[PDB]
Amino acid sequence: IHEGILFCIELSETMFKESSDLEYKSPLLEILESLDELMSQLVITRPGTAIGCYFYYCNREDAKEGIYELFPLRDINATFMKKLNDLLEDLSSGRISLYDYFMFQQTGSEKQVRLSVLFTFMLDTFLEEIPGQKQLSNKRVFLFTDIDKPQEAQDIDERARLRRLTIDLFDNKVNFATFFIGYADKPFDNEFYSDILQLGSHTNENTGLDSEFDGPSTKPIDAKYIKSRILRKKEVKRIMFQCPLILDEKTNFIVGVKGYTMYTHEKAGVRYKLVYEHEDIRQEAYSKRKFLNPITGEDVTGKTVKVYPYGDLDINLSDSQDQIVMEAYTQKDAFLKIIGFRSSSKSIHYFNNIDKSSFIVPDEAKYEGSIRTLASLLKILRKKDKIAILWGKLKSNSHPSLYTLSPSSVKDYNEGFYLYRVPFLDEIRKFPSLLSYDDGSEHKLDYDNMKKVTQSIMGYFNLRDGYNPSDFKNPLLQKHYKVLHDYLLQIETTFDENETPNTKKDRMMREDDSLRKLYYIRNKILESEKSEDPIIQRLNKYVKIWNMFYKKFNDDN
Amino acid sequence: SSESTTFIVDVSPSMMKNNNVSKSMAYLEYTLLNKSKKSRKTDWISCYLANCPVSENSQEIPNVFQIQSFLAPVTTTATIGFIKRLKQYCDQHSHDSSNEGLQSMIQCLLVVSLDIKQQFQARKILKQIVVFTDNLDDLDITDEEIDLLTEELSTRIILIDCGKDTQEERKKSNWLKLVEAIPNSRIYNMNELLVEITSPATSVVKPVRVFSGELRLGADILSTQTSNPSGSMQDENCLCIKVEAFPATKAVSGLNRKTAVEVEDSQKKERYVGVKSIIEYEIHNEGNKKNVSEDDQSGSSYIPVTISKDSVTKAYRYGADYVVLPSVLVDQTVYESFPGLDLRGFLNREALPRYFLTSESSFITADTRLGCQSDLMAFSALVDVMLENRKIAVARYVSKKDSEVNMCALCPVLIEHSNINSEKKFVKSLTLCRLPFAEDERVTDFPKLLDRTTTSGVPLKKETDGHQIDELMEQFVDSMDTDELPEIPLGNYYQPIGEVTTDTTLPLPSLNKDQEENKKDPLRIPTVFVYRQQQVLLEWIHQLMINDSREFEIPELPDSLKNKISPYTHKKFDSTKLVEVLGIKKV
DNA sequence: GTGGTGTGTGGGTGTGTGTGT
DNA sequence: ACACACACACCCACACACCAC
Repeated sequence: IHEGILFCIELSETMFKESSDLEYKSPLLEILESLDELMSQLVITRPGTAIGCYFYYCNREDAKEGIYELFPLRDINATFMKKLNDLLEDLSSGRISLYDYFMFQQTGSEKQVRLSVLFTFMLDTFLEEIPGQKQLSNKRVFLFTDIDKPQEAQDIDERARLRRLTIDLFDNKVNFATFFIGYADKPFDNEFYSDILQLGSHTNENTGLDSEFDGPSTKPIDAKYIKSRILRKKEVKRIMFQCPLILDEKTNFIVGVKGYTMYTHEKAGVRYKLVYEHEDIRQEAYSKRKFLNPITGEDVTGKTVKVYPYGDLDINLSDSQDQIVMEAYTQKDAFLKIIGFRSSSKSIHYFNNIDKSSFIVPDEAKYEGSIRTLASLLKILRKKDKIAILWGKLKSNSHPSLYTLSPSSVKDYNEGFYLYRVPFLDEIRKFPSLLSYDDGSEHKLDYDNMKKVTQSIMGYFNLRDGYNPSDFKNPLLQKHYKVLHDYLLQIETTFDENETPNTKKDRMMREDDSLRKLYYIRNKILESEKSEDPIIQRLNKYVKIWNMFYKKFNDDN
Repeated sequence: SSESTTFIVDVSPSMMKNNNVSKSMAYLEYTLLNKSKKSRKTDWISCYLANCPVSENSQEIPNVFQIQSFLAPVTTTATIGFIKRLKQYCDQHSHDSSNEGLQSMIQCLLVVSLDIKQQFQARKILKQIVVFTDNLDDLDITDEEIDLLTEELSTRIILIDCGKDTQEERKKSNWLKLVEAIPNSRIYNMNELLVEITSPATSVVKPVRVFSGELRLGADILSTQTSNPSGSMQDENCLCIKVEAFPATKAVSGLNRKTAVEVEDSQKKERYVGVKSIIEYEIHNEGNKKNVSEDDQSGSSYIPVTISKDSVTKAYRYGADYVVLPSVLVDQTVYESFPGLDLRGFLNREALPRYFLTSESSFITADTRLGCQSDLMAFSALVDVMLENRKIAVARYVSKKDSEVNMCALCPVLIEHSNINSEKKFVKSLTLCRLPFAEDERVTDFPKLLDRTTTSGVPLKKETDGHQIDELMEQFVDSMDTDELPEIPLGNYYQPIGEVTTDTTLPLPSLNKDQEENKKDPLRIPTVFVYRQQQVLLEWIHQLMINDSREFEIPELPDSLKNKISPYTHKKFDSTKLVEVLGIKKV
């Protein structure tokens, strides 16, 4: 529900050093830019997330014995985003440099921070209770480090103390997300941090069960992936449903299943608050909203009943009868039952989508053997082009429905199942009644020529990568939060009355991400009409030829 | 429009003995109760009882009795009363007062015809006659009265034979000669009607049009995104096709309920009146008091005060700040959009992951009310090439001016129309389904399943063997395989709305020979909750309101509907191994 | 001699549910 | 001890048909 992230960035001599592969971006600058972008994205998608950013070891005067905070562990607000953006702007304009800003100079391996006080500070920051925000439900530490072998690496007892500190932190539900930086010229040897961040060694009996968690993945990451590793870790997975999957109920073959939402639908003004303002005092307001019939006037809440209308007849079904009515086709609690299996082509279509897909993973915390059984099911359903038809409801207070459960492909990173909803016969609508049908039924030659021209146009406009959601920000969301951001930071608005034709397209391509792609498509046609090459010049004539075949029928009479 | 159906049910002892009058009563109850829920003001109902032993009529015509006059709108109370009155009349003269000698039931039609003329006369409302009979060959019709009936009546005759006695040889006359006489006439068997009323009655919704504009590839954003004629109609190098959009799949909500309050009425009918929906805004003002107590008294304690919505303003949330914008900035907060379908590019179906599609589908089709033949030909060619190359287009779609801009996938689809010509025609269209934006992406990292490791990435060797469980699951999935069931071909998945329109709303078992074997796809099933609720309501009305039973005996779900929501069986296979290894014992 | 009903259909908006640790 | 996202009621418009004050 409420999440907190603690960026802890370790400064080093190579840290400020720019990289040629990173195209004149220092790793520290890359981390700051990624943090600012992440905060901007989280203010839209998942607000009410606490983020703190700390640097060490800083000889800067404002410090805590070497732990300088860019900003404390507070919920995302416009002031910290502006503070980060001002620093980034100073860095870009050349007014200040990262060496100067952190008061860090190449003076022969300046003092390094002791990891003991570092982890003590990490525990203290989460253990503190800032009055402004409620307690964090989830706690994470994003550890950026370029020094794989500190002073504590050569010791043994200090390693034990550090491991004890790591265990103490982990006991407080603080999960490390390591961002160890490894370059091609200097690999990151993670043995020290792999030893420190794990839970040590522990034995229960000779063949007893062991701990299910081994600590953070101390696998180092390359610098070019730093930003890619941050934005893809800003959000935890939120469970949408947790239901038993019933494979065979006669032999009691039932496992557990967790389901998350892969892609939501974000709308602009969903997050708001009704505020009543009187003179100079602003307060929040509530919106009840109670249903009372003015003819009676008596108390309604808690005294109304729901009755089925069948015309002028009202049917007041008793609960003991309504429950038996419902039990004929569904169970009381949320459930899914495997009804059958069939080929993937016979059930998976792109024209029959009605709902949002969901992601399903095993749940072994309730039904033992869920994970091993679902792994085998995933193997088998993936072996053949097969899915599983499921009947049931993902929530207790939800309608039963048919779903298709498909094994997730080996191309994507996640392992699991994808649950789509199958549209009912009522949900499938009827194709409209057209006023004409004389497309190409008696014009086979001309229809075939236009088919060839349209195919020729379509051939070159193929999307190579495919659709990427991250390449398309929501224009309404971007504009809404841009207005909020500029009002909070007091920034003068654009769109003066002196606009120019080039200014219009420049504004359009910045307010919208798809309009930039459309301008590229238009500019490709504009460039093709001018290219002297006999090959590049084709994309014009094709389109040109098409505009004839349209006009061949559009303006005949 | 406006229709009128008249029921003429034979009550001759031949009908009664084989229980055909009861079947007629049940079908009448079903159709009248289905008419009652819509309660259309232009749907007339009338019922006549024919071949009765005795009858009371103002017209002094014997053996014909009008149980129900011309009624509209038909209400549930009226239907319940009519069915109970029919039961009373049938039980009154069931066997004790049987008549002597056969009577001309066909003559009973003629008088009814006059009433059909008398009620409507000049108005052009549709008129039909529904007649239930046991035998067709036993009735005699005068040759000279056939022409009189044909000239007098302009109503379609619908004859339902309630008899189930037919030999291997087939011979038809009498009524059939009347059926050929009056156009749009037809004959049915009572078993087909009884089957049709028990099947789930799917709804048919007339398409509206949700969008009208242009599908454009390569247009310039300067002319298509300005407060001017905002199409590509003014083009010299780009693709513009006039296009309109209709719903394709839309999530149906179940049969709703009325939040109502019981009234204390002297008539003792248990009446419920629906509540009103009035919205109020209230705020909680704090209050300061000093009371002696050991507790801090930090419980909820405020004074609520209701103020109108004109003094309440919306505060938008940015991070941890709830800000109220001025009017000008709120006006600037809306994104200025313009309707259109701007194509970006074409990708394969498999290059687009299935979970990307996150909204209800919509038909995109060439606009024929504002477009021309050019739009139709261009759109058909586009859909044809997309279908041939298995392409799915990505597009920027806006439906209204001040409406949200979406990304969408266009899938080339074709719908089969029978058409007046013998050859069927596949009408071409696109199917549009929304794609996620950047803020819609929620993909995170989940622990592996097949080669699952620890959190740090240390592999965890699961169990001691991977042959038994895998083989068990493979045989289990083969046991419940539903590939022997066919799949409906691509082309009949979406059905034209014209092919599902009939000249009347009377429940009849479909005039299409291609509707046979329409129930063999496991995925295409009727709304089970909707039909279940409708069946329960119909049975509650039937048992308590008319039959006057004493306890609602809940009907079981029909086997045809139950089969599609119950586990299948391709081949038998035993998975008892899990329980056998676990062990069942009372601890 | 051309506007009023009436319905159907889609879209909008509080509310009471629901994830666990 | 707490954020999203359904299903659930009722409430608002627009299009198109019929029919005429």
